Amino acid sequence: GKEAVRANIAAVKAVEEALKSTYGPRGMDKMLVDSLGDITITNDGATILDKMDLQHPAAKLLVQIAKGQDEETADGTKTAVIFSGELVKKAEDLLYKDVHPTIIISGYKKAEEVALQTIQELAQTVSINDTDLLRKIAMTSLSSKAVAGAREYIADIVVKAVTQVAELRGDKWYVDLDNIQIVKKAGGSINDTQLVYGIVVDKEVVHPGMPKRLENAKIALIDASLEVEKPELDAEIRINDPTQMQKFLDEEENLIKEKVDKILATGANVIICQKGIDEVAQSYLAKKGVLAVRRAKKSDLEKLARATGGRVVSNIDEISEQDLGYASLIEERKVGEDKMVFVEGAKNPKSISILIRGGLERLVDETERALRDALGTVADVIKDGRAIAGGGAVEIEIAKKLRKYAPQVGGKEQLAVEAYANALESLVSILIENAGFDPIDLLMKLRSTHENENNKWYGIDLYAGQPVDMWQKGVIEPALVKMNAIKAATEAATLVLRIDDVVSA
Amino acid sequence: GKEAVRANIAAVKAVEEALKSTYGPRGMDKMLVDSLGDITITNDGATILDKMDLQHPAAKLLVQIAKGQDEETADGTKTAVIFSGELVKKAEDLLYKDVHPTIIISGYKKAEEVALQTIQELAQTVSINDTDLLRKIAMTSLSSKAVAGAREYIADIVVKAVTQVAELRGDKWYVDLDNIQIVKKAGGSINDTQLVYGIVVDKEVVHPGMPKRLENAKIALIDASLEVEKPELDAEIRINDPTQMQKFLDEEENLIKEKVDKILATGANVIICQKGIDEVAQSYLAKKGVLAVRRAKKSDLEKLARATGGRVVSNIDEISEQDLGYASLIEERKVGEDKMVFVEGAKNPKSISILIRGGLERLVDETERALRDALGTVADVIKDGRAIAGGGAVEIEIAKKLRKYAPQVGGKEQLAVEAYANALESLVSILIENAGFDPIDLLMKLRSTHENENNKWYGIDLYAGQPVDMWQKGVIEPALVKMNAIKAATEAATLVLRIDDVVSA
Ligand SMILES: Nc1ncnc2c1ncn2[C@@H]1O[C@H](COP(=O)(O)OP(=O)(O)O)[C@@H](O)[C@H]1O
Ligand SMILES: Nc1ncnc2c1ncn2[C@@H]1O[C@H](COP(=O)(O)OP(=O)(O)O)[C@@H](O)[C@H]1O
Repeated sequence: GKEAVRANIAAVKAVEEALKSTYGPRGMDKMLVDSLGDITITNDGATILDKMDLQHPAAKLLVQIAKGQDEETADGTKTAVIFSGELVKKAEDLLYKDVHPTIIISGYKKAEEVALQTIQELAQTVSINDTDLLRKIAMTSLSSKAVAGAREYIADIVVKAVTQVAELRGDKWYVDLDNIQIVKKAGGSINDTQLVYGIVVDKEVVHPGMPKRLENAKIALIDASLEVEKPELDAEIRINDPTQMQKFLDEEENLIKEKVDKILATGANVIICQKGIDEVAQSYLAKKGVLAVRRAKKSDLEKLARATGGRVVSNIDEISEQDLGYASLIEERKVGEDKMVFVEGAKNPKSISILIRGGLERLVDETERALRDALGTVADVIKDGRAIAGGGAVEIEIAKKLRKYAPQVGGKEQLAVEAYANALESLVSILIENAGFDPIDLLMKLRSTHENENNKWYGIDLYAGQPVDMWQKGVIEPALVKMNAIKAATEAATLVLRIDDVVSA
Repeated sequence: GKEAVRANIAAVKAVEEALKSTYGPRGMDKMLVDSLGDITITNDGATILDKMDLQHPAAKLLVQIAKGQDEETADGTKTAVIFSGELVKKAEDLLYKDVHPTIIISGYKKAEEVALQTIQELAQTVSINDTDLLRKIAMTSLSSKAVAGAREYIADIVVKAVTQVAELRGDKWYVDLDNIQIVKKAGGSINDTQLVYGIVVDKEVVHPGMPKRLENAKIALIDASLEVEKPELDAEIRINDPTQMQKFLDEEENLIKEKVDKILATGANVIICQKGIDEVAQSYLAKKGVLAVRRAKKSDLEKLARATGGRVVSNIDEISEQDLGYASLIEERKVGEDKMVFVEGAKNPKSISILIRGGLERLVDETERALRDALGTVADVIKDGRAIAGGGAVEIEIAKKLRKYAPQVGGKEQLAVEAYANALESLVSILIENAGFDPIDLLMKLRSTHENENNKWYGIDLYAGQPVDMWQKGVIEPALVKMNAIKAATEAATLVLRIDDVVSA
């Protein structure tokens, strides 16, 4: 009964109160200071919840549904939760009127149904051919984050980056984000960032006496120990004369050269690994004319593996005339400050990376967040093929269309549905609020400007304060992201109500 | 006297107050947070009592009778207890009137008798031939749990799954649930779950160089250590020259190959065990063309043992030309995300398994609960052969029929019986309550609609709020489950009253 159910609700409303002021494209920012001392300020939902530990079960339950939503991009999780808590709020008012929660559930379900198809039988068909459209959908996502200086630059990139990896595995597209690497290093402004048509390794070469530019390379992904073997563990021993010394360090030096020749046995122009490479073994590779790289996060070896059609050598005594990937040109431009290795024109085409350079140690970090989400979302538009105008446009519609529905739904459930609708408009008010305008004023002024059947795409320009056509202003979103959000929010919302009591161990 | 007897009752009523709000098919849900931090919300009685530690003796005594009821399925234990506590409540009112508890006992006994046969001489004869009926009885059980999306899918499965294992050992059916394995792994929705006509092992093959598909296999259930023998415990020793090394690791490697050949001595296409298999022994089995699996819960070896007509090899030096089971086709489809081994078309027909895939790490878990109970109950319908319409239909009947009985029973005992009846209707009110309708209103409106001798199967549709024919709406239950419940509840109920005082050590 009311006992605990109030608590869960409480907790949920609580989570809402944590993002509410950051919703919308011109929302606020929350600050986060690591215990280490480092500060990071943002308005990315995932981060605001990952870095913010909540304890109450209901809450972990809400976020579990929100973050681990139904798809790629992190977008809409912020909606999923806000809208989620709003249903809870507006549902609370129903319990006050004494309507069994089981009813508010059915009410919401039926409302969800309609609310949902109302997006389908309204969404517009977007095809990856139309490149001038995604140019917008991209900004409609990244323009939302801190970094809003010359976004067209980043926006444009994001579009090319995805269309590059896309495929048509049986008239059914499949964009695998893993085919894109993202590396970042301080320096200049964000305009100094660019996309490379191949993998990019952030780690300077091992020795200066090595080829800093190979034509038609044959990469050798060697993952294993490549340094003189400490021989102390194997043996503890004494020594007399210098005659013994020589033959000791000589063959021991020849032991590493063995692994090296056994690898060059495939004849590779370049060889990179993820462990410490001996300094004596460098002079050897240097004299051989090989290009080698020290420790390097396995995280990129893989992305570089299937990007150059090679294998990540497990055991050196097993290397094959094929485990080595091919390329076209390797380089090491000292871009920014440090020097990085490039592997442009790989064997595998659909495989590129992006290089972020925000400038400051932290500004760069959040550019990566925005970019991650930006890419994800764009890929989702393609994987599906439906896209609607964002701006609260779909909210008010889902509302109105819902109000005309309620009347017939039934006795009490009606109230549930009428509610589901009101809670939903609350969504757009919050959006207005953060814009700095009277939420009620514009909401009424907008839901009014939706009488004209030819305004479906009308929303509220958060800079001029007035209803305008969102679509014809470059503001679109994956009709699926803001759709799964609704399924999500309602899932959570009705789930909290389904709960009668909590007993833990 | 009143002294302690109040306490026990108190405790019992207490247990009722813990499930009451979860009774019925549209009941509430209770939340459970493990001390580890993980949360599980449910309305399955067993779980609500297992995960909820009660201390008072009476309570452990009630649940002992309830859980360890009289049969398979966990269903009705929730009834057994609620109804149990209701008799206690309504019996308490009798003590208030000063009627020795010994009398309330006899009262209840005699009422139980009648209440019981009233189900027999009223139940309808169901035969396993009628497959279109169990299609319902299954839903009448699983539709009750959280997972209510496309249940017809699961419901249908459950029916085929049992009829598959059923037997007629001397015109007396015997369904052994153990002949059905249940494996679960996240991924997609629940619609992505299916039943396999043979055992299914959740564990990827041991080596990539092995046959991932054998025609007509001869399984070898080898339960024992299959890895190079650590020789340190056996011996501690020194070493000089490399001549000694070779003959050491060589024969030691040949030691494991021995066990392998001694097993292949039966000539098996596949061999799986429940321990760690050496990596060198893999290269051997790989070169031999055998399909082997690493550690695997003994829990499935057995289900796979008598499912393929083989023995679980205790000692490798004892394997026989028969201890190995036969099959038809083994496979390893990467269904979902990970890869699992299948053993379809085994030697033994009546032996299948079910694969659950709810999607989320927890959603999948409760689908297994619902499914377990769902299977159990269906099997019980067959083992017996009698089934009645659920929906409170039988309650009100057992009531009415009971009221006409009371008058003749006797002086005081009458009140006991009239009570036994009232307490029983309370059962259906609780059911109504959770539906969101006035318990009294409908109960009277329903027990009224039972004047018409042709409505016996009439109950209250918990979605429209009105008496309708439950039977003709696909709502049936094992006339035995809701029968043993009554025996159970009354057992417990009268047992608490039989107690005069508790003295512990
Ligand atoms: N340019 C824009 N003009 C008006 N509304 C916008 C614009 N961009 C996004 N929105 C609205 O903001 C809503 C929420 O997005 P946002 O606040 O960025 O975080 P999230 O996508 O995680 O909810 C979406 O409903 C959306 O249509
Ligand atoms: N579809 C239905 N319509 C009406 N009553 C139902 C339906 N399904 C089950 N019931 C009633 O619910 C009662 C209790 O079942 P339930 O609440 O699921 O848990 P348990 O079986 O453990 O008591 C049974 O008496 C039963 O007939």
